[PDB]
Amino acid sequence: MNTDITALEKAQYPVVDRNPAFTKVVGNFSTLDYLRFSTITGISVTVGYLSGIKPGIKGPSMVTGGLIGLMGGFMYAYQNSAGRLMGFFPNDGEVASYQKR
Amino acid sequence: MFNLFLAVFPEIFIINATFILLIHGVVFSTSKKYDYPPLASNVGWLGLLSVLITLLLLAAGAPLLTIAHLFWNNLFRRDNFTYFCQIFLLLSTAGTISMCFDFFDQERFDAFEFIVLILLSTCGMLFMISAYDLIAMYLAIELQSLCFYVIAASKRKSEFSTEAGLKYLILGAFSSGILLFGCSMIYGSTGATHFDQLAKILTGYEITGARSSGIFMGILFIAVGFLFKITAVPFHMWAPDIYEGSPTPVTAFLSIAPKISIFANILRVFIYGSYGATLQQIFFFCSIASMILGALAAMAQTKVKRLLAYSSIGHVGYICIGFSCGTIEGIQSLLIGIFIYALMTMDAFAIVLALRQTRVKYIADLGALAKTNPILAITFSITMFSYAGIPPLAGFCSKFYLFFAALGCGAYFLALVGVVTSVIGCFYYIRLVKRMFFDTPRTWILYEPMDRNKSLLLAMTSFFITLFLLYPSPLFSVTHQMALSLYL
Amino acid sequence: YFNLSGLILCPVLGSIILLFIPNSRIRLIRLIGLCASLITFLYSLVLWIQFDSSTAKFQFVESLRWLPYENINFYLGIDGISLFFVILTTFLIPICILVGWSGMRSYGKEYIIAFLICEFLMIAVFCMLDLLLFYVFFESVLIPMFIIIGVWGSRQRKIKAAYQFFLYTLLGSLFMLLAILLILFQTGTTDLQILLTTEFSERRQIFLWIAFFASFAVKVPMVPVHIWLPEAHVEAPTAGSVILAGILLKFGTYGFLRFSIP
Amino acid sequence: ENPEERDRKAREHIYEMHERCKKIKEMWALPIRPYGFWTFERHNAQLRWDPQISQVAGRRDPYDDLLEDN
Amino acid sequence: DKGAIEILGPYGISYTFRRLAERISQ
Amino acid sequence: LAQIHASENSKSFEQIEVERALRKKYARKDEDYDSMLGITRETPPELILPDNVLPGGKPV
Amino acid sequence: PISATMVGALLGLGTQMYSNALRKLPYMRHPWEHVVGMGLGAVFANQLVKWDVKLKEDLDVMLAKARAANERRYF
Amino acid sequence: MDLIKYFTFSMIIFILGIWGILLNRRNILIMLMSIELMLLAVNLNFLVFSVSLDDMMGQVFALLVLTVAAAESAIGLAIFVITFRVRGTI
Amino acid sequence: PKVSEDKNRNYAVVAGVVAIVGSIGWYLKA
Amino acid sequence: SPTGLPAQTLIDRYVTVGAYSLLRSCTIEPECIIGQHSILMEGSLVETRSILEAGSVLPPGRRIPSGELWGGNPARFIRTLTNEETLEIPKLAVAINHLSGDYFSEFLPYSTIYLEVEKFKKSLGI
Amino acid sequence: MILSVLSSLALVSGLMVVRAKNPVHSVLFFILVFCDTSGLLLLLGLDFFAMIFLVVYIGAIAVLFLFVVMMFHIQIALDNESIPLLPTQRNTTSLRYTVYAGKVRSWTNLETLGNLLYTYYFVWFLVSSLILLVAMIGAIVLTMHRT
Ligand SMILES: CCCCCCCCCCC(CCCCCCCCCC)(CO[C@H]1O[C@@H](CO)[C@H](O[C@@H]2O[C@@H](CO)[C@H](O)[C@@H](O)[C@@H]2O)[C@@H](O)[C@@H]1O)CO[C@H]1O[C@@H](CO)[C@H](O[C@@H]2O[C@@H](CO)[C@H](O)[C@@H](O)[C@@H]2O)[C@@H](O)[C@H]1O
Ligand SMILES: CCCCC/C=C/C/C=C\C/C=C/C/C=C/CCCC(=O)O[C@H](COC(=O)CCCCCCCCCCCCCCCCC)COP(=O)(O)O[C@H]1[C@H](O)[C@H](O)[C@@H](O)[C@H](O)[C@H]1O
Ligand SMILES: CCCCCCCCCCCCCCCCCC(=O)O[C@@H](COC(=O)CCCCCCCCCCCCCCC)COP(=O)(O)OCC[N+](C)(C)C
Ligand SMILES: CCCCCCCCCCCCCCCCCCCC(=O)O[C@H](COC(=O)CCCCCCCCCCCCCC)COP(=O)(O)OCCN
Repeated sequence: MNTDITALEKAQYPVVDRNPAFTKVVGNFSTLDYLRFSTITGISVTVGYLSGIKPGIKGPSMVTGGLIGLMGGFMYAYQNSAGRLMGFFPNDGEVASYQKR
Repeated sequence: MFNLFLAVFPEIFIINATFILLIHGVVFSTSKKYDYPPLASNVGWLGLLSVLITLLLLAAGAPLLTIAHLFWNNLFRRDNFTYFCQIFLLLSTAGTISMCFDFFDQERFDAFEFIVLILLSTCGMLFMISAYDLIAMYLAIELQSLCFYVIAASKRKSEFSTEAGLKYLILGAFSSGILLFGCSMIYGSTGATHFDQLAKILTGYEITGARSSGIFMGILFIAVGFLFKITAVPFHMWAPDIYEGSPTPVTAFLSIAPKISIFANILRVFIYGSYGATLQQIFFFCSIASMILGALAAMAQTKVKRLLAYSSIGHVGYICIGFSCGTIEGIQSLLIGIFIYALMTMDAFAIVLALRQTRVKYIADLGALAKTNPILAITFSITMFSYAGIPPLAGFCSKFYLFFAALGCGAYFLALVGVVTSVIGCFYYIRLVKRMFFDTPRTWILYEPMDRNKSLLLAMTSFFITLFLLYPSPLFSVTHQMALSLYL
Repeated sequence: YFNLSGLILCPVLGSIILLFIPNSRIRLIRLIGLCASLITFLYSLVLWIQFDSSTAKFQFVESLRWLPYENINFYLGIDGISLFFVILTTFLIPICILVGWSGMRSYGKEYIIAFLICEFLMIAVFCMLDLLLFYVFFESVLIPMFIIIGVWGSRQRKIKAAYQFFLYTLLGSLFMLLAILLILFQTGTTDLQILLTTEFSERRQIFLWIAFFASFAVKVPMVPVHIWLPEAHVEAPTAGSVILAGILLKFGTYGFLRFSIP
Repeated sequence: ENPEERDRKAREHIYEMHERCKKIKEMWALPIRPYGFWTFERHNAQLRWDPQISQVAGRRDPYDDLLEDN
Repeated sequence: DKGAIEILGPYGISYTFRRLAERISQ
Repeated sequence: LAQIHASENSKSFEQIEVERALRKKYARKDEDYDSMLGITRETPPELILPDNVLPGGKPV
Repeated sequence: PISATMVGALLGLGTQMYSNALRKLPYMRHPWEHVVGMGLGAVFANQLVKWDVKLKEDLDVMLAKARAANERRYF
Repeated sequence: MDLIKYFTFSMIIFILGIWGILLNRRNILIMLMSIELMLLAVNLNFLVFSVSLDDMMGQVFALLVLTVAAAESAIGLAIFVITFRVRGTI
Repeated sequence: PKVSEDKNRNYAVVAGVVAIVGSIGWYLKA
Repeated sequence: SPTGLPAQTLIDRYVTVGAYSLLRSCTIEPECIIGQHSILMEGSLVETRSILEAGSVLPPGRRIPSGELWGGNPARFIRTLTNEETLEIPKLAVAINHLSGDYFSEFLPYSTIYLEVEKFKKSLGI
Repeated sequence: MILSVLSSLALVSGLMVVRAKNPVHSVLFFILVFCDTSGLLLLLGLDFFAMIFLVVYIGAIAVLFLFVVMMFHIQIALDNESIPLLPTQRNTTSLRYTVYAGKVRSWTNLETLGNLLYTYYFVWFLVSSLILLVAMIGAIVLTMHRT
């Protein structure tokens, strides 16, 4: 199927590898991305544990909240990394890494 | 290929989270180890968390909303207007979910499918705001309509809830049929369903040579259907009955969320459907009639929820004033009014739900509230005055700027009707404040204190209402930015 | 340096402090309210001292943005006309507090808080140089006075008098607001210094003057709308009558002096 | 207050307020529909997508496939 | 005051809204 | 009547917590959801008083 | 002067004590969440100002584009 | 002239559906079958227009509106079933 | 008795500590 | 109750019950003052805006008319309350409420006695 | 001819639906309405849509309505857009140009629809899926009484 990745609003930062692959975006995760991933996951796990005590299911609610948090945090980190690579977010480190490449 | 879906993570996340919540609830509600736990509060908290996470996904990814716009062109169109409308919609949904937590415990509403259906309706409205086609708009409208029909009759044993659900479904299906006939008549006359094509084909021939009967009829039918959706008179067939019979946490959501998305659709229809200013006349008459009927009907109400319904109708007319005057400063007034009305409605429904634990039904029930809870009476009086439009409060700014927009286009008749309706509304709003503070009833009704969620929501909204005039710049800035982005 | 900001913030702090004080401590509430009123009065007296009496330009001007494009903004300034009104409206409040000293155990904190909010809203009325915000603080006084008339009335008639006063004030208010809107649309701003240098067409002067007269004549009763003043005056606490007769009847005259006549 | 500074501030305020007033009136003069908004790039998306999907089966000229053999 | 000004005022005859708001049930 | 007071004033800490949890769990009821689930939640015997202290000996 | 940090902190403390009052509890029921509310209010006020500046800049850019589009009508 | 007849038939079906919703306010079942008649008329409009204009945007829409009509039938009949149980009458 | 026995509650404590530390780092690193 | 009315002991708003008062199935209407050593037996009604003198006893089924002062061991009519007394009746309840609120701030939500229990247990092992 | 009778019968059936005493007869005529609409669609060449109307309308919705009516109570109760062409076809029929290029490889109404229903407009397809899921969920919560 024919696809197009061009965006209506152009990128305001240098663009490296305009259409990155999934594996490369995942391999571009920085310390901040892992921090926000872990923060979202931990918040979700804690909310699930606290909310499930009254019904009586702490572990099941913990796991459900953990799944929600993992999915949300991973997609947030992927969004940030892809935006940085594609030039929509400040890619201070990306240009430094891929210039010497 | 995976990066083309960067434009739909906020919707993919909420869909998948709703699926996970449904699986969790159905697996553990029908369980023997845990003795069939009533996990409605658990699912509610996890749904609120999911709403907050998709808000984080949507708000942070602002530059990425236009990504792959050519690929997604025929499906939906995302822009600055859609971004802010969707963020506001998620905020309102989160507020409603926060309010309805106490409903699940004191009244023992153990059905977790309520939260799942709310999340699905939220997904439908997210797809509604970004819808740039007649097909997508209709499908999203139907999805949210079904999600609301199901939850309107959630109280199966209640006589009011079943009748309210039946009337809501019949009215909504009839309105959907009218709107859908209008869409068919437009498609059969122009051959196009996309909004860009339907704008290019109608912007030139502004009834300059002749009036296309098919196009005019389709536009009129779409306008009539949308007017049924927002319940603007004489298309308010059963709206007060639906609001009264519906559960109070349900009534809170239908009074806010279905209006933001439908108004977004009406705006994205005005961007192309301005055929000879036909809708401007229809919305002119509808707004005048809505203000007049709401003002004259809310004075003959003794129940709190019917008065809230008629207040909603009157504010819908006040907002449609902005539709009647097509200008950047008219659409901006419309959006400011929508925002302020949504916040006031959330405040009022949180107050009502706070008193609903003691089964409040009549205005006379809240008679000695100034003695038992002398701060809740102050908060409710502030909300009522904000509805009235007293200058110092935040409700005055919306009516002020709407009247300014109305006078800008030169419609002096709208201003006089708005002024008279404002006087009548202020009278029947201060009537409630009279009951709380000035009357001395023989028998008092003592209410139990509310929980933390509604207390925080009331505190934040009351600080917003009183102190909005001091710093109103961000709202005006974002509203002016949204109004301009509707075309460029 | 004594400016108009501190004079307006003093009643604000006075009302905020009493807002979070337990009602059992009746002595502390009265002392703090009286002290705040006296400090505001002394602040006004100091503002009199540094008042230049040789310039027609507005003095002690302060600005705060209201609209994002600076179209309308909080412009505060005093002249030789509104200085004594500010001094009087800050002097009357401590007297009103002292009137209800003995019986304050029954009214509570909401009495002094209402009077302090009244003072805060009336100081800004005489200091505003923006036509629209002069209306915002012009008709914000209704809520505190509505509460004062209704909650602490004498007999059961307090409901009727409050309704009559509120209804007449609304009828004047919105008909003046329409004129303010028409001026804003045509002129482009609502600044008094700009509205006093704009040549209005002869036809529009009569309509705008009549619309302004509609709101002001109610608050300075001429003849046909003087039927709310006696009932509101009689059905009011002793201190409440002082506010209605001492200040609230000076809004119409000041409104005529400041906006209509120029 | 210094008499010179007060008068200078008053005159500057009047002057800048008049300029801002003119700017805001011209702002209000803007029409809701800009001059030829269909000419904008955001409103011209079918002109760039259809050429990319021009050769897809279901959109081809009937004589197109008869000549793609050679 | 008590007569023409009141009857033509806000409550002598302007209280017909009670005879007007209650009719909205139609 | 003295018997229920005697049986209530001599409970241990562990029994008091369990009874408080049960009392909270069965304070409010939802017959609709129970019927939809096909279950019938019944009040535990720890929250049932003997019929000899009820106003007229109410078994149901 | 009046900075966003102090007005935010005051608003956070006020909303915390307002929530406590609305539930018939003492004003300073839980002292730690008062500090939490002060911090959140300060953060929200600072973020609101930072967002307002950018919002005004974007509005100026959009209005410049609209005026440029309108001005071309005269050619 | 065949497009005129195809449009007139569906317009009459739509009018009959509206009449059934209006006239049969006492009965609930007729108020559902009339809605289904209206949906049928609109689907016929979309299909006829798609064939007339030689465009596939009416057939896709007819297929997608079939789902909405069926789901509305399901929800409406469930609501009616629970409605009769409570009040014991229609 | 120097052992916390509830495994599920221990994991919640670990998750809360991780969330607090990550939030602090997020507010500091960016 | 002997009168046939429900025997729930119900006390309405702004009711001051003096010390050493024995209430049994009595119903007290709002804004009443009950004196010390007062005994209200089964099915006795105290009408609103009335004051019962200290040390007064009323047998079952007796009623105190509204707006009157009653006292004595076989409680009898004394006089009729004036307006000032029947309007200061709720002010006494408000003052006692203020005193109770003053007492209310001396106690935290949780006591610290469990630490003493733990210390006592440690002194004996576990 | 065939169009006129196939429309007249459907009009009469719909009129009987909206004006029927016994709801069973109303549902039976409600079936005939779609029975005629399927033939009308077949006259347009939309063979797939007529078969789906038989499958869906009078195969699932009509059966459901019949179930609800029966076991429950059986209780009692032009010149502007497209100006029409006058009958001048003796010469017009001869003026019929056929392009053989579009007939060498012709798609059916089924595969023509499926070519773009699942790839170029798949989001609407998933939205209809979500609507069906909403109907499934709402069927239980409204109507469910176990044991
Ligand atoms: C409801 C309470 C009512 C209180 C309002 C009255 C009290 C007055 C204080 C209002 C207040 C806080 C807003 C409170 C928010 C409410 C809380 C919300 C809920 C919280 C729980 C904003 O007030 C100022 O904000 C300015 C915006 O910058 C605006 O000036 C206009 O801007 C142009 C636009 O571009 C216009 O074009 C132009 O015409 C005006 O120049 C004006 O709004 C006003 O001057 C105080 O100012 C605070 O923000 C800024 C100063 O700017 C300060 O830090 C700044 O940071 C960088 C800028 O990001 C700068 O680089 C940096 O240099 C600077 O140091 C702060 O230290 C503090 O001083
Ligand atoms: C005097 C100067 C200082 C002065 C300042 C002193 C500061 C003291 C230092 C840190 C203060 C920490 C504040 C953080 C507080 C968070 C809220 C406490 C959360 C908490 O209930 O605890 C855990 C929960 O577990 C987590 O789900 C989430 C809990 C994760 C967070 C717990 C991690 C705490 C470790 C903190 C690091 C300590 C490092 C050493 C600190 C001491 C310094 C030596 C216990 O669960 P639980 O099932 O037995 O019971 C809970 C509990 O009863 C209530 O929340 C509910 O009623 C109930 O439903 C149930 O949820
Ligand atoms: C992978 C794709 C998504 C797959 C699922 C999709 C559908 C969603 C379904 C969600 C609902 C079911 C979720 C799993 C339910 C089973 C939960 C579980 O495995 O834990 C068990 C038991 O397993 C455990 O050991 C606890 C595991 C929870 C703690 C695990 C660490 C937290 C993980 C959250 C973040 C990671 C996400 C989950 C791993 C991917 C629950 O513990 P308890 O039975 O209460 O403990 C027994 C003791 N006592 C009854 C006395 C309390
Ligand atoms: C805007 C004008 C300016 C206003 C001032 C703003 C100042 C900044 C905000 C200051 C907030 C200060 C609050 C102090 C922190 C206390 C938070 C503790 C809450 C908590 O512990 O979690 C449980 C409840 O969660 C909760 O209580 C969470 C409640 C959240 C409600 C709203 C959720 C977000 C909705 C989106 C925004 C609202 C709509 C806006 C459009 C408590 O549990 P418990 O022990 O009390 O017992 C069970 C009750 N459930």
